[PDB]
Amino acid sequence: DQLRQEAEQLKNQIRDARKACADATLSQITNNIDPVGRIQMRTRRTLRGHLAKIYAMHWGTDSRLLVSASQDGKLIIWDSYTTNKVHAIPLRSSWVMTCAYAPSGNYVACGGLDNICSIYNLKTREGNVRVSRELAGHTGYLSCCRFLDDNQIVTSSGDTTCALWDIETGQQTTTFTGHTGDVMSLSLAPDTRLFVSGACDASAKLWDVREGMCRQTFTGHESDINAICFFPNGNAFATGSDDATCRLFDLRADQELMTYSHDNIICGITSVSFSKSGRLLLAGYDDFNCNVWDALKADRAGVLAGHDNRVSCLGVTDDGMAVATGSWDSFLKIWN
Amino acid sequence: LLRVGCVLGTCQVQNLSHRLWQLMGPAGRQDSAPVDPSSPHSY
Amino acid sequence: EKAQREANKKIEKQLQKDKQVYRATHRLLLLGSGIFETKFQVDKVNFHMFDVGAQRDERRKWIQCFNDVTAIIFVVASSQTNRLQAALKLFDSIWNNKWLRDTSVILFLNIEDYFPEFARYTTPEDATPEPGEDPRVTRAKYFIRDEFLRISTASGDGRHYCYPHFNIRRVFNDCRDIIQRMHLRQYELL
Amino acid sequence: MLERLPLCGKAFADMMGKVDVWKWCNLSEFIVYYESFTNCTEMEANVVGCYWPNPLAQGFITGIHRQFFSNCTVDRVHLEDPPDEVLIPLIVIPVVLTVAMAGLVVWRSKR
Amino acid sequence: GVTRNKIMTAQYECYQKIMQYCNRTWDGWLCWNDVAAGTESMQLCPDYFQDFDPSEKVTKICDNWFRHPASNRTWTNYTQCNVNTHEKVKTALNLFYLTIIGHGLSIASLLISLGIFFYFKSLSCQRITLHKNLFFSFVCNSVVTIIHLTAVANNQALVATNPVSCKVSQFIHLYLMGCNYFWMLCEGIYLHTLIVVAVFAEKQHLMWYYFLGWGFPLIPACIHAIARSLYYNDNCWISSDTHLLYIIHGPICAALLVNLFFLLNIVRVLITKLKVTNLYMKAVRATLILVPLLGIEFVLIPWEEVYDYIMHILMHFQGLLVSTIFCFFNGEVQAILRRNWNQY
Amino acid sequence: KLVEQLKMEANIDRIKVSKAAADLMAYCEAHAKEDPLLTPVPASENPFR
Amino acid sequence: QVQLQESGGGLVQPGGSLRLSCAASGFTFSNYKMNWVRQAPGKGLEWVSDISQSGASISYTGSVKGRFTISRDNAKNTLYLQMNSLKPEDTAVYYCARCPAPFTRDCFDVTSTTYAYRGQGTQVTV
Repeated sequence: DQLRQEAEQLKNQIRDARKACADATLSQITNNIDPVGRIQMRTRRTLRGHLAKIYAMHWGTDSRLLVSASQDGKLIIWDSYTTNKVHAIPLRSSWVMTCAYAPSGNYVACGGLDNICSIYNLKTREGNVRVSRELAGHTGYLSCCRFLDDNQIVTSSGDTTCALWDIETGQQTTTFTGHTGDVMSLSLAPDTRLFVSGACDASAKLWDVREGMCRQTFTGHESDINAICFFPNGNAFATGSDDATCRLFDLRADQELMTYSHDNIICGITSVSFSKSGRLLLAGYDDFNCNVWDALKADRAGVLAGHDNRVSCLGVTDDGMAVATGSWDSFLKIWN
Repeated sequence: LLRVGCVLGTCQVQNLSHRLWQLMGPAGRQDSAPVDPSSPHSY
Repeated sequence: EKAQREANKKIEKQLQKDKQVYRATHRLLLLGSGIFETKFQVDKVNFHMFDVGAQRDERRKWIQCFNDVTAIIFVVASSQTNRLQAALKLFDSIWNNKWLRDTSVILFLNIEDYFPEFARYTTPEDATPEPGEDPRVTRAKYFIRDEFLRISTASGDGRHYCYPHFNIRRVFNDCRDIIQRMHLRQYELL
Repeated sequence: MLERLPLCGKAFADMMGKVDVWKWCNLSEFIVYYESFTNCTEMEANVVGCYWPNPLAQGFITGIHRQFFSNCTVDRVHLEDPPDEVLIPLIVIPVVLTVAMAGLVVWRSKR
Repeated sequence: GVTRNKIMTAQYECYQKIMQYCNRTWDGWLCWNDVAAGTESMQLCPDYFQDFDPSEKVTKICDNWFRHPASNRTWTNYTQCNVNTHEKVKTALNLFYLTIIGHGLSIASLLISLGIFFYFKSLSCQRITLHKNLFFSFVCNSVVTIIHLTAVANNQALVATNPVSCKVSQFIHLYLMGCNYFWMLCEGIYLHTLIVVAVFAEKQHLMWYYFLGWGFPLIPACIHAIARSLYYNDNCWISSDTHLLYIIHGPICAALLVNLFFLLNIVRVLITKLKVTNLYMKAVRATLILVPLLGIEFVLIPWEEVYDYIMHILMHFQGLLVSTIFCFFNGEVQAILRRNWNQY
Repeated sequence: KLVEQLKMEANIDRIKVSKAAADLMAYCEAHAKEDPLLTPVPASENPFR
Repeated sequence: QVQLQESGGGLVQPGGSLRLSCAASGFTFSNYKMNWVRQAPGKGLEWVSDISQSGASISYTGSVKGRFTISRDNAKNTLYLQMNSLKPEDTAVYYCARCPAPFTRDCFDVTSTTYAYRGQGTQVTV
């Protein structure tokens, strides 16, 4: 008859279970550590060449080659050390919203308003970047994609689902359902066996790639979650929402830990990324600014104010040497 | 057919330079020793 | 470092050749598999119109991609779940969005039980009746037109404009007007 | 009444035999003795009421110049305007080329 | 001295060319020719003394040669040469200082604007490219104008050697002046092709603009140089009474005419665009914004000392005006440096 | 079923916030020196200037 | 956790009068815009009324303006809809909608399907 009341009492069960295991907030314990101080990061490189606004970027495993996807219909592979363009990939669909650099460096992926994650080969036998595969099957715009390996890749789309793809066959191996809003971003765990997703329902879900079930669901945000990033230890993650607030969740705790917010910030968060150690929490904002947050004290540690438009994407290298920030001004800035 | 000198507003530097050259020309010149304007003994 | 510089020079010359034809192209968004493309040419001016296909009804996220387009063609079925109020709410949300406050909107408009302000409404002097038009139908047409223009005018923040019309040359002239206004604004004249 | 002129005229002529005979025309050297000759030609005056412009003296001093400084170059500086047929073309052609280049840029604008 | 040296050379050439009713005379200063009966003769005032003004002119009266009473012989009216020379030197020095100060402040503002534009690089576009071109041409023209006004015609001992260096300086000065006003014309042309015409931004080749701004002003400069070397080869070409200057100022006024035509058309388009909805105030606002960019203030006063007063003021403050209007009070640059100065 | 999702979620062995906070603090304090963003890198190991 | 659970609603006489209460929790009620949406049987979602954060800017749909009254009490985080002079066409499931963008004038996707930040609705039969 009415199974919604059972769902509400199960919600009460879950909520009082989380409240029973809440002794002290992360702020109440992180006091013996010294403050991180004023983080003064300066612009080192300004990669020019993109024509339209840049929507996404992804560092390579070498921390030198980075791919950038701008809505002008181009995927430019930059050499951050020399500012040289290694590859310029013209796309069939100019409305790209995400891009992924494979950990092997042999392939690259991108997607957007077209419900297709196109895989481009970079190690051909003749010297030309060609389309190796075009993964189709989604019913919404491609918001984020991340390579599992040279043959597997996970995708998130606006159809409130996520999918695990087999590149060689072009088939969906696993489909992840459960979200009620447009999935905006995903973050692979360091083991690539789990991944979190951020949708437009102020919710975050922890997925199992081999099992295909929703393990945990995290609430606490008030608006659409626009960005998600795993902690370097794989036992926590941060989320960026439209409510002008970043929040840090823990997996084994199943509860929100920290709330990063200030009174003067009334603009939503677009991108989020941790440092190599997770001490600093880099987050891009709707205003033409990037705020550095102390993950253990929730105090703003520094500001990056080089971009002239909204920071659309944020990326930290694997070795934590530099930070790349893409904005709608068709420019990429490498900070250090 | 036209007026004397450069009448346009863009050649104000030319007229000013020529004026400075005419007034402050060769240095070391003498001055008026006798009474010039109202005297009958003015050449 | 030598092959890097040569490949960089090649890529940059290709990017310039692409930039010319990119900035020499008009981009348009049509509202009303994931995306359909339509390219046409008017007076040798390149147009690139995009139609939304196979997308969910929640547009507050993917509509942000069209902030740099020349104009958003908003088609309304002006000819019952009160479709016109829903179209009005959609145009209102588009007009006050912080990312589309500079993007112009080309409004294409293809009894007083849902708008009681229709009885006391008066046909303004700006309303020119088309030839072969009855007073009541023209009054209703301009009534929906001014219902849209009141939302269009109740916002001082933004560079955008609204071009309502009751078909390719109309879009061409509106895009040319938008380009002229943007050039005048870049010179701080308008 | 004014036979005073040869007194210093041929003394000028005698002292003129110092400098080179062909440098008598050279305006750099002999002008010193020329100014001395002017001092002569107006210092013997001022006894009866003579003035500085002496019409009765121009002929004789021109003759004293004729005695020594004949067959000479004039060394004239001339500032001349065009004959009124070369002036206006050199003024018009730049204007026509300016408007033509402006029109050519406006033409290339739409191309 | 050099005064009676000039007088001696004048005596020499006068008795050189004359020896070849009122008759020919020599009043001790100037050589005069024979004039008709009842005719007043004239002679332009010389440069003998530091008290006489050479620009003036002296006269003589015929009738005998107008024997002055109480003198009982010939006399000449040298009054018009030294009555108002002190005031002339006063206004000359004041105008010189005006030009130097104005052009120096113009260089300062234009260099600041150029540094901002070339370092920020976020405003890089064809509009800003032509802006930097116009600013650099302004800088070059004004710098050469200062160096030509101070060294030449003010310290004559430098140009006393009668060299070719002063003539090539005249050539280069006229060339960069033509470049300044032709870059104003190019700014007007680009503004017309963008506002009036439907040309896209970041689409034109801009090579024709470089041509018309730099290479074309050489043609009238070389024409004037050849014409002066052939007919009016005076001392260092510093004279301004010869009509050979219109070879340079001619195309400048034509460029300003075309720029004013573009101003009219673009103000027309702006009024047509703003009439949809007061109009007078913002119309004259846009007009006054575009006036210093197009050099309109030179031809709107076509052709008595207050007029050259204002003429020099505007001609030497135009650089400052364009620099403070298009770079300092510009909303984009304002917001950008306001956002960036929180760093340093 | 949305109810079955809540049943699958309400049957997990949670830990309390104190231990998770200690975990995050220990991971941040045991990897701070190997993070060249908390410390300014001199101009001998930074491949960006 | 946004719940937005609504109270009130029921079978009423034609031309009667009731009021619906929208209990808000899990978000700052003073920072978000509120909306009223209904879904009649056999029809789609329809926007009824809304109110700004301050409570001054007020807009109804034409079929209910002058009849219904939108109001909010930011102290108790509740939204009111004083229903007056009801008609059988008002029979619908009235949902309390809250678009997710705070401090914004644009208010998106409140009348959308599969849309979160909306209550389960209360049946108002009339």
